[PDB]
Amino acid sequence: TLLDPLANALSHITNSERVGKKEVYIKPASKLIGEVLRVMLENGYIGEFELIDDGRAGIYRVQLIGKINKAGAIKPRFPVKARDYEKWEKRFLPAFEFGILIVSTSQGVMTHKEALEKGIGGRLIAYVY
Amino acid sequence: GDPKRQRKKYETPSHPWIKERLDRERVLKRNYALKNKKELWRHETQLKEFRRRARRLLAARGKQAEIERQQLLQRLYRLGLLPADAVLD
Amino acid sequence: EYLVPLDQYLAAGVHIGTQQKTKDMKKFIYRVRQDGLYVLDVRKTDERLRVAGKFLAKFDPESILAVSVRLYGQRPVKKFGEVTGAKAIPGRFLPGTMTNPQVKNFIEPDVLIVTDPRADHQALKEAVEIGIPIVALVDTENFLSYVDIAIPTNNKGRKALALIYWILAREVLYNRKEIESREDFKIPVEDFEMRI
Amino acid sequence: EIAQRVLEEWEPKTKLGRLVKEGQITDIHEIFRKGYQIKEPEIVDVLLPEVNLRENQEVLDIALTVRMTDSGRRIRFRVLAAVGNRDGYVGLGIGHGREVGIAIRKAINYAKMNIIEIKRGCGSWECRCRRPHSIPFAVEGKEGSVRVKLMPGPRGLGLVIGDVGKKILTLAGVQDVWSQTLGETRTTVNFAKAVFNALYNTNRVAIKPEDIERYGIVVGRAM
Amino acid sequence: FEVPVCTSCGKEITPREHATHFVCPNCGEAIIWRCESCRVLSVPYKCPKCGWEGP
RNA sequence: CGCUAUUAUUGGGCCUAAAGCGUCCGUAGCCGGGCCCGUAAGUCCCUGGCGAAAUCCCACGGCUCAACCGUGGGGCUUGCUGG
RNA sequence: UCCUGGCUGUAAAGGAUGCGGGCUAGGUGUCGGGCGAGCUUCGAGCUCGCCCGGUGCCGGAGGGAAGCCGUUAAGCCCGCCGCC
Ligand SMILES: [Zn+2]
Ligand SMILES: [Zn+2]
Ligand SMILES: [Zn+2]
Repeated sequence: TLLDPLANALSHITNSERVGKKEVYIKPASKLIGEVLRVMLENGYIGEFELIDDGRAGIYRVQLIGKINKAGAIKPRFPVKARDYEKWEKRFLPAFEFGILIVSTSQGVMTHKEALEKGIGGRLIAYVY
Repeated sequence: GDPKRQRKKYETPSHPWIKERLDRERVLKRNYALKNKKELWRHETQLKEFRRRARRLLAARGKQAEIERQQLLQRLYRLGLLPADAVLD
Repeated sequence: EYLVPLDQYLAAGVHIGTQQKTKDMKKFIYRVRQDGLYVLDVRKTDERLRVAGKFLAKFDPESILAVSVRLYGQRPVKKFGEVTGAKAIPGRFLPGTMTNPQVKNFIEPDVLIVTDPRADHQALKEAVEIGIPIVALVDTENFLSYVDIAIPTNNKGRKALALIYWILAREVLYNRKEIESREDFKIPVEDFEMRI
Repeated sequence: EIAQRVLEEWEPKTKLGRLVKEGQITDIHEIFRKGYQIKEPEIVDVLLPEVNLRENQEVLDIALTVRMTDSGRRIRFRVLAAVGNRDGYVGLGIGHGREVGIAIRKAINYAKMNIIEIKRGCGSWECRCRRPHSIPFAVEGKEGSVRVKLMPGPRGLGLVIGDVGKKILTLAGVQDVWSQTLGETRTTVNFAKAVFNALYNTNRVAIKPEDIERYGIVVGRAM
Repeated sequence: FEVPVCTSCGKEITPREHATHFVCPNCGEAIIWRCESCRVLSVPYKCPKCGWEGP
């Protein structure tokens, strides 16, 4: 059945972007999805995501602008130390600074660049480029 | 376990009968008066080691990393291959 | 308001479509009859006709090509040509007119007008290969693929086709300023209709 | 000399050729991202005279083929050729005939007619220079069963790829690259086509203005 | 030089795409660029100045 | 050993080329919807005690240079343990 | 070969395609239920459209060595078993 909703959200975004859609809806919402969309908006891959309240959960309305090539979840959520980000970069991204690796830390969800500035590690969840 | 033997300080080509490489090495051997192929490969291996150290040290974080960087550049200056105002690239 | 009286529109039969439908046409479909016939609205026809008139008037005439494989649309296209300087190919559109310079009647225009993007599919493929906009008359059963400007109207009636091409030519001349007022263009719509 | 010779010893047959002859179009880059059709090799002979030197006209493969009849076997020759400028322009073509010269001529003309722009840069973790000596990011291509993946490399690391890819990339102007492949590479036609499509796919990636400076991206010719 | 961009999607035009460009048939002041995928799939477009909302 | 993505975590295949149990029920195991509170076992950071030497990387020095030997900085020891 | 009570556990037992969930144009048929319009010999009747669920034929983008598949994927993602 439904096991992971973040993966579904990201695959839906990927396909809709591939075929040229303007807006997309993400039916089962979650705070992880909210934070990931926040990071994507900060780094300039989407625009103007909004939360809508049906009595079950939240729905997310997202607008697309034409900047995503591929977006996907990372399973399993590998743990990663502050001195091992290069391996996973070379594995998931096509150039030395091209795209973002999204990391969950005990200080919050952020990009691996900020996590390296702060000098901490965590769990890999998603990648975008 | 097994103890360590001493290993060559030069490498051979992957394929021995490629026309481009043959021509290049023939020209070099003739122009520099080298006895045999083994010398060329020794110098090429020196260069390859320098290049590999550069690639590894490039954009790496650590005091030991910057130490190795400065050591490489100073060794090159002393050997006479680069000037005093030179960068890893 | 309307460029031509609604009575004239409806007597020509421009609001009439087929039984089949499509998702691309839900924009223009206004009602469903009780016999399974889908009916169009004429305001969008008028708006798109004005827009297409402006567009085409922004082009030099002889670099304009019109096509109609259907029998009921051959004479209207010929009159559109005679009246706007455009070229017209009613019969068959020999494959290669736009891609093989070795043929005799080799041309390469700036814009294309088709009566039906399905019947006139050979011409639409070749235009896609040269990079020119496409203006097309579309019915309820038509797709809007490889179509840059669309005009909703019946696509099989002699009177409807004659009226639409009459209006198009008149608007083109009006926007080119070859006439000061529309009423300065009294060529009878009955000169466009096919002769029985 | 050659300019005026080729420009006045030829009468065009298309509107692009007419524009190029009268002089409204002067640079090779003005013909690409508009949906024009190219039917005359003289267009490219004019806007790029470097694709007429023998140093830039590599022939990649010759093959013999057969058709059987109630009498016997009718032989035919297939030729795969490539042409290019070594500063960001390359084309690939095929030609069929009954003799090698006919085949080669037709193939070179089709190659001229099929030319593409590519982007170049550095991209690699290990160089991080802003010189267009490689591709700026990794790309993929396919044709038949052949699947090619090109990755950017550092300077001094020359073209770690098969011979056909070596030649195509050398004519396109790339000097350093890593590769990974799958499928039957012993089909020269499909291997070459997959490399060609991988190169074409440098324009299908969406970039941001920062990346341009970060990677030294160059479209077409440089400086 | 500059690389054109599609009006519906924000992706660059490739050097040999079956794309098209034309002047807006309402205002006459903006150039509409359409790519092959959008043309095939019949993706609608909107002028950045007048908002004519065409096909 | 590599070539070999012909053992495939990275990174392979199962309509017709080798390959979906005849079909279903369910035990262990693996995978599991959204919100709030707590704990801190996994997880991340910092610091203490260990993981012999030789072997491996770098620089300087002594045998003509080198191989070799010496001084110093890193690594290795697949990790354990106190806060 | 049929009937009554048992054993055997095999088939081209084939959609030659394991099961669950999410996404990526549609068109036209037919079975069941429901809603809304109209006709009606007033019948559990006839025609048209829409929603849900089944079951077919076509087909764009896309995929594939190709034959072909193509919202009843042989496409992109999240899982588990069996086999080469
Ligand atoms: Zn570089
Ligand atoms: Zn587009
Ligand atoms: Zn406009």
